[PDB]
Amino acid sequence: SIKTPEDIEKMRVAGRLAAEVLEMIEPYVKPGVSTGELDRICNDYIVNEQHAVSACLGYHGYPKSVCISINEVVCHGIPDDAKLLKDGDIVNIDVTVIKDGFHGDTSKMFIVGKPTIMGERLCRITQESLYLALRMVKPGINLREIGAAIQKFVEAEGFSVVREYCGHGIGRGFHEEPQVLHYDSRETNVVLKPGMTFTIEPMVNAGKKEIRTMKDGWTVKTKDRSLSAQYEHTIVVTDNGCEILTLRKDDTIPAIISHDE
Ligand SMILES: CCCC[C@H](N)P(=O)(O)O
Ligand SMILES: [Mn+2]
Ligand SMILES: [Mn+2]
Ligand code: NA
Repeated sequence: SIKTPEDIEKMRVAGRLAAEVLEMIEPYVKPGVSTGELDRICNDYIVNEQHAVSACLGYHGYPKSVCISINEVVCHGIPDDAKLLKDGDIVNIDVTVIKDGFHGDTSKMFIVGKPTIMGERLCRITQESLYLALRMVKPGINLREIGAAIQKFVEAEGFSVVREYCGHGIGRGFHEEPQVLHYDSRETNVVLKPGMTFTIEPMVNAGKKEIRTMKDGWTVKTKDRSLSAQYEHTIVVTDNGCEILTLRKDDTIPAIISHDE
């Protein structure tokens, strides 16, 4: 759908809160901490301080407040008090908050302790694939072109793109039309228009693109157990570009990307 200025302002607030959770949890992602603990810290912050609520909790039965995925886990990892972080781990924390009826969805990678060279490389390329997509967003561009650009870049840098999970429209609903694929698909044909709000959240594997879903029905892993990274931002298409609603202080791209001269 097409969001109104009123809707957009509310999404700015929800997006900002979601981003602030990631900025807050940052210093706690250390060797020795459990993902279950990281989840409690995030949830307490969201409920007690932001006076908001996690959109993940209860969604199709999801048991926790945030998704935390480690190394070969592609996405939707479930926080667990028994799972401790250790040196070298690459960790994605995916946050989705609901405030004033609107959603804000974002995630970023964190490397624990001493980084591994390929670990740093994978995360770097993944974030750049997101940035590349974001600098492309403007009315007139087709989602298929965006997905094609992401895939071309990722593959050009020696990695693979996960096909089964994608970005999505977002607003008063967690997942709304359209689907935002991170690769070139014949199924995709959507011309962007101002007012559309959606996410871009490429999942990149160091090895092959194939994945597998665990018995819990949530945890997704790379079929070859290679590392997988992901970054996500929620945006709104503007008259001549886009505006990132979940920008953080550490992002190396501005909130508003305009294509004017
Ligand atoms: C708890 C369900 C997972 C929802 C994730 N934020 P996404 O749909 O962006 O992977
Ligand atoms: Mn997400
Ligand atoms: Mn999402
Ligand atoms: Na991973």
